[PDB]
Amino acid sequence: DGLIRSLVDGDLEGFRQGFESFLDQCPSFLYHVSAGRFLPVFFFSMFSTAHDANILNANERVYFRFDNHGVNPRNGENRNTANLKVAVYRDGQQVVRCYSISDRPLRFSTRERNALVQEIRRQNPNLREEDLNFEQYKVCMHTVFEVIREKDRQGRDKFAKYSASEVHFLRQLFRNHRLTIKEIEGRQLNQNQLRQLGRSVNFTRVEPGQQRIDNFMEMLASNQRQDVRDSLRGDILEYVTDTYNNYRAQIENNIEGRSQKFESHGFLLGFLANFSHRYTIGVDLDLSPRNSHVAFLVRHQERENIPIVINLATRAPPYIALNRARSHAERLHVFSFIPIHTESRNTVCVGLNFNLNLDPFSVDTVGLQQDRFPLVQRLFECLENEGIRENIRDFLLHHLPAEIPRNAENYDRIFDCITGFAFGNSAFDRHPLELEEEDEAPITKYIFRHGDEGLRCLTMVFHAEGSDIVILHIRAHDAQQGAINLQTLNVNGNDVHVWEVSCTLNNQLELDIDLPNDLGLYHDYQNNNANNFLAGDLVQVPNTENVHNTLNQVVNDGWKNIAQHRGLFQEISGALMPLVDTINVNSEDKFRSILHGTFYASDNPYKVLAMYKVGQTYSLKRGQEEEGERVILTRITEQRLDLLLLRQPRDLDTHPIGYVLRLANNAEEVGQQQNDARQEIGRLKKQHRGFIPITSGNEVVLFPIVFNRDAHEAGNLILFPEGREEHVHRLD
Amino acid sequence: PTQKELRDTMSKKLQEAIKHPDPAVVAGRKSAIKRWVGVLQDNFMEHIKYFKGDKLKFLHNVFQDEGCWSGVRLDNAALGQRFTEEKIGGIDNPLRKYEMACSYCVVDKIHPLFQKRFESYRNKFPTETEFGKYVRNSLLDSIKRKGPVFDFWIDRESGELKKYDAVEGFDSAVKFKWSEGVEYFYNHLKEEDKEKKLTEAILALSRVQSVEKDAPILDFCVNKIVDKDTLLQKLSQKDKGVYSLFAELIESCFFDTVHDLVQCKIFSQRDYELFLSSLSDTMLKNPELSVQARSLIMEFWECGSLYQYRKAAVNTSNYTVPTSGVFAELIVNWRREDIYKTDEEKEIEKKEILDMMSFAKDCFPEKFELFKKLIIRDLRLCGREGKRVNVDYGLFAEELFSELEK
Ligand SMILES: [Ca+2]
Repeated sequence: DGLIRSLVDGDLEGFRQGFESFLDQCPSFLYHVSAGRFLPVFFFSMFSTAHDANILNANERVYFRFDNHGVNPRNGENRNTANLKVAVYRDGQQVVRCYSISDRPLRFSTRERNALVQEIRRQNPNLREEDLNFEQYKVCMHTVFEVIREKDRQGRDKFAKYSASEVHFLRQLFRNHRLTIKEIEGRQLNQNQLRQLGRSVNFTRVEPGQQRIDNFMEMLASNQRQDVRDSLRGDILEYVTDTYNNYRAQIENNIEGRSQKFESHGFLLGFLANFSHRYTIGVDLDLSPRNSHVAFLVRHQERENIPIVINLATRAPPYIALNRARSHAERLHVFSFIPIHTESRNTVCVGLNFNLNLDPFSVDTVGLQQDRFPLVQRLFECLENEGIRENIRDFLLHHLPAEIPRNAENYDRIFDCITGFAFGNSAFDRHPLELEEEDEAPITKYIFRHGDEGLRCLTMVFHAEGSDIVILHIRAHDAQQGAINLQTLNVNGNDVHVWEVSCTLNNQLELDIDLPNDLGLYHDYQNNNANNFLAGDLVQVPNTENVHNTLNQVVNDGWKNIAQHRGLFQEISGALMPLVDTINVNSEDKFRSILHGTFYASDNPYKVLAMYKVGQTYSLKRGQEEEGERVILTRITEQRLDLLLLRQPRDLDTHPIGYVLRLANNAEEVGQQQNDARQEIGRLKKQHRGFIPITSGNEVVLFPIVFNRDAHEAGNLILFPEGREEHVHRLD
Repeated sequence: PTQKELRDTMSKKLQEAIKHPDPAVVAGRKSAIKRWVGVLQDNFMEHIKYFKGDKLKFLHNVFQDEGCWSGVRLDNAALGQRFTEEKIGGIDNPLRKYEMACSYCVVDKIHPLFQKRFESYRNKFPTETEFGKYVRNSLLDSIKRKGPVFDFWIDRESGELKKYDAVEGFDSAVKFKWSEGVEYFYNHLKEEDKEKKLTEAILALSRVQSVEKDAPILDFCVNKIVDKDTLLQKLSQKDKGVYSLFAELIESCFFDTVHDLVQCKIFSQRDYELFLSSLSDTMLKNPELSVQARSLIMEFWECGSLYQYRKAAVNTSNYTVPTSGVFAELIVNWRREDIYKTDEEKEIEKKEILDMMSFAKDCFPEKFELFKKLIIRDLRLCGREGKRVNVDYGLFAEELFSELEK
């Protein structure tokens, strides 16, 4: 049964399991349950569309109101949050089931009861007031979500004194936002004020349409892109916009500063959730600032389904929102897990704006773009091209982990990820430079170790043999810093130019790339700056072809061979040991980003993902039933793989490889960190549903990897497990 | 800008070179340019993405050449010759010739063009046999990042030109979605095997997973098949085999091929409706071909065997009409003002829409009042290409409905 069906029937275990399955499908749903009225509008959408989906029958009457929180008693500022009050009553019944939904562990007040009885007796005048028995339920979410059936109470104790909106009303009436519940209860109201307080609380009947939406997801789960496009154009999007507009008054009334963004996405999600029990609907939200993206995939149980990328705009015209959907869909291999679950090359893009009466939506088809960005190649051709510099900027920023906040407190984390990823990409790229003049050139790479041990600045030198030289800088905002000495480079040519490309991560945590400056011919650059040379050593990057060869065997035939993995990291250690004091690996973020860029820059594997969420675990807690009271608590803890490697399907086994990383300060702490990582692999072994849609096989490989910052030789830099084999996890 | 925007900009720039007295040939050749550059996926855009000035004028000279065109389709044999010359029209060739010789199967030039690249790359490096093998592999791995065609021809152990049997080359070209490779190895097949291999390739690519790069291969193989009746009967045995063939051909503007196939129960009711919407979607994407696209729509609309299909396509049910989008896009095209079309053409487009509307009223007169409202809501709720902003296109439908009721 569906979510709303189980909830309306009082099936709390069925609803809990049903809602747990939806949270698997929408792995970021919990991040937004407190953003405005995201959660109340979500459950309202499910209720307001349940009849058209044949979940609820015509004789089941649904009444709802938004119990808006109003003024904050702490500081006097208005809030844009609320509770959702919903009640359901079947015609020939005596039980009225009342549901209070919010993001804090609220009940139906006396006035909400009276208004509800008034509304129910209007629809069925054959009833006496003493015929209606009330069951009260609660759904609250804050890593914990609880479903609750209230006790069987008697008399006036069955309902609360005031709703949230009643408290706001009375605080406005008394011109004092600081009044508590007890202080408000002590003040007297006149007859007019009591009647006003009655009008402020009223329920609206959910009135369904004549259109059935039973088979809407049948059209979105189609393997034909024209079918997905046309169904969205002339059917599905029209229904969603029409249903939202039919309740626009209740959504926009008695609230200021509502998050139209998070309420738009909640309404769309609630529509999709009414189908989550009949289809496998993975949903990827990106509601970070300046981003309003929803991408989802509708599957019956398959790998050839069409991704749908929607951009929900609140004030932008329809064509602008569509372009943002197009732009987001092209880079979907970077931003989303949806390309992992389907082999489709094309996606359907939707720009949507509920606040428009003319062209609220527009649809187009866009092809997925390969995420094979060659950083070193693009660096050489960006010297006089602002467009390529913007591409480079986006390449570094868009590969950051999404769950790392871009605030001032996480500056070092962001700076470690960008420098580590850029280093891993450029130091381990084996390809030569493709020149404009129908030619190629071997590239000798270098990394500079500054004299200042605390200068946040990554400096690298790229020398295309016979062509130009490019110095790359990735500095912090406060990196107050002469010229880089280039005497160690074997340069024999009177036509080599030295270029400098500087990148800065400013206080706003946006990557600003300066205008690339030509510093002159090589010998002129060296003749000058003779007294302007910065203190430090220019270390040459070792040859890395053994890394790519061993990495090719690990991704493919040596998939489950422990020795193949050990040889890979022995080669990585051997390549990094001459550079350990220069690259300065001082955080787990830096170590992860280096390996991320190292795997990305290699032709194998096809995809490498950092901080990939594979799913969640749910720990339940049930209270013993006491006088009809039921309490079910579900605690949720996430499971993320630090690195995930995947092979190109052909045999459709993607050979999934997962690496759990730890950073050790010395050789003594390696044992604790390795044991600590094997415990995290143990918890990862419980996750199964998250591994099925990424591969057609039945097994996944997991390894614990430890970096030792105090190593003196490559044999002790990256530690690999030397008992029973514990790296093959079989799926069911 | 998006990658699709950059390809469309390059396509429009290259289409400036298409000149011909017949305006239908101009439109057909422009769509061929778009396929060459690429629409949803990069095709030759990767090799020309930075081209400006004389580098663009070089491509303009190749595309203005009548010798490079076979009707509205590109002559791959001629292109391989032009793209491997050192100079055309006094302008040096800006393309990497080894890449072009690989793409266009100029097998006479593949190996010597590769030697020049190999030697210049080797000489930049700071056993002589094993090192040369390493340099060769490094060069092939570097170029192949742009596709498997760029290491298909060079043996990695010896450095010699690879020699393929025609069957092996044909299969590999279909696997690579390598249009020019299919045509080359097809010419080297045994005459006894040609009809069979064409059938194998058509059945292999006609699937729900097909992409736009399958369309040129499907167009080539269909037009070489002598017995199209047996091909359609075999193709009808695969799931969505006939749909995938027709759909990809329609979306790549191979209208002449679809026309011949229609003139010659092979698809379902939904497939018929998707043909109409794909044809009208392409109509708005390529307004210079709206005449040919409309004639293909009216052909699907006038087939006597498809009398049942056309009836159900206008049957309003569950607050929707299967063809509401098709009517909407025909009205958008009728009222397009970004291209030039005489008042006679605009009158012919209005009549087409009026006749189709009269068929919907005649088939379900009790439903025609809702049918009119759904078409109006479609024109008011869905933005489309070629549809002017802030203009109530629903009024254009209401004008048409009033004229029908007189
Ligand atoms: Ca419609």
